[PDB]
Amino acid sequence: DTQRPLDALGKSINTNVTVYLKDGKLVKGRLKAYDLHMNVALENAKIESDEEKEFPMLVVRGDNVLYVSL
Amino acid sequence: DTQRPLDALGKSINTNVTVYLKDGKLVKGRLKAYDLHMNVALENAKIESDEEKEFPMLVVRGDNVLYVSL
Amino acid sequence: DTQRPLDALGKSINTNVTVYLKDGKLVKGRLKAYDLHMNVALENAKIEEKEFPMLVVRGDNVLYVSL
Amino acid sequence: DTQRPLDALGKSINTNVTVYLKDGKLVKGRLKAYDLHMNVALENAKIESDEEKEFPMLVVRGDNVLYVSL
Amino acid sequence: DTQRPLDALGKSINTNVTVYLKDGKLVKGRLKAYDLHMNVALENAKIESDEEKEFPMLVVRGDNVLYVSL
Amino acid sequence: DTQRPLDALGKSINTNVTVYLKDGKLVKGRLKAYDLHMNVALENAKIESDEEKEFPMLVVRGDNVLYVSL
Amino acid sequence: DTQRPLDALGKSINTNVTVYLKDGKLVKGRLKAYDLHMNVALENAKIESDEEKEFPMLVVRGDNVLYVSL
Ligand SMILES: [Ca+2]
Ligand SMILES: [Ca+2]
Ligand SMILES: [Ca+2]
Ligand SMILES: [Ca+2]
Ligand SMILES: [Ca+2]
Repeated sequence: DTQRPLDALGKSINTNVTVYLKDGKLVKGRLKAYDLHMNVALENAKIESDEEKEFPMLVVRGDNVLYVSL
Repeated sequence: DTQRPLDALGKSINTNVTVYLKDGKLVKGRLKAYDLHMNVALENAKIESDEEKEFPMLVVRGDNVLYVSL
Repeated sequence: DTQRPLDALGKSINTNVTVYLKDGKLVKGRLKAYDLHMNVALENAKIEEKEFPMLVVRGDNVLYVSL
Repeated sequence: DTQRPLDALGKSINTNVTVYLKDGKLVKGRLKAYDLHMNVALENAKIESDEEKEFPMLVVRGDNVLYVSL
Repeated sequence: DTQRPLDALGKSINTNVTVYLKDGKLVKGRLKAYDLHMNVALENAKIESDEEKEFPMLVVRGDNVLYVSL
Repeated sequence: DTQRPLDALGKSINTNVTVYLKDGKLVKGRLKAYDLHMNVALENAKIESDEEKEFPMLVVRGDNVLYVSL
Repeated sequence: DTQRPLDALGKSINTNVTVYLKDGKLVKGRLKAYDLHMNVALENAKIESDEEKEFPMLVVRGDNVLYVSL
């Protein structure tokens, strides 16, 4: 709907999304949940730098978000 | 309406807009949705300085927005 | 009314105003609309050419508005 | 009343005040209106960045305010 | 009451307090009023490092406050 | 539930979590409580900037939170 | 209660706590009051940086708080 841009997050549940953060971080992961604050829960998340690190479950606070690429 | 500046986003649904962000980024895309926080959903979005990177769907958190060119 | 400072924008609708932003930008343009957040819609706007038919400015960026 | 600090602005309506801003600016002008966000309307406003432009009418966003000298 | 920290401000009404600001300023003055945002009204306010800068009445926006010394 | 990202915190009650803060700090501890602001009470908590002290109870203010690793 | 993290502050009333602020300050004193914004009233407070200044009663604005150590 033209007035609910966060509904696009719902269409991406159980896919990999890229959450860009204000501080320049890129957080990629499997979107498990999101709310109207754009808080999100990401499964098996990875931070673009530094790499190698692995996050079974990551809850990202919405206010840190720049944009989400679905 | 002189009291509803965001109604101008409603008249630009499915057009190309440029969202200027507080950090200097320019995001161009087709406006699919917006809410009263100025969250916007941009289809086939593009950010300058990174040309050939393209985002099929970018959900932009309103609090990062400087202004929106319609 | 001494308690409605934003009514000054209502009296400036369809006139040229200058929006000063927190970053030092001066956005000039014709005021079409505003809200209690101080979001504004500016018609035929400039940032001192590069011109914008319609620019919707988010209120939390505003320093002050010259009417 | 001791629970209403912004009533001091009410006692200074139509007098000259100095609005100190977070960024170090000082704005002087005659106080025509204020609200509970500390938004203020200033007539014949001068900013000490230049002492020759008298803005007929300046509306200052309250969240930029450090303090107001009455 | 142990759930109303700002009631301590109430016990300092019409006495001298020091308001520490986020940016490192100290503002001293006689507390006339305060609200739940920690906006405060100060009579005969002085800033510590500007000895001669005197203010008959200063209204301080509370979101600049670090803490208040009573 | 796909609309309740913070329920992942409720499942992590009485387990060890890592709270990443906006300033780069990492706070690690046993999660006893959280709220919809992402305030969290952490028992026997450790700062990686000091991984020797074991604070009996740390209440972290959620507005500082970048993401929590669960 | 697992959804009331600030209740831990209520358990610490009239004991000595240490409030960590975002600017790196540590404020120690006896907790007399708190509220849901994490404003706190600290009696006979001390700041680690300047351990010679007494603060008989300090009201600290919650938005400056990093975490409280109980
Ligand atoms: Ca267009
Ligand atoms: Ca808004
Ligand atoms: Ca306020
Ligand atoms: Ca405002
Ligand atoms: Ca203690």
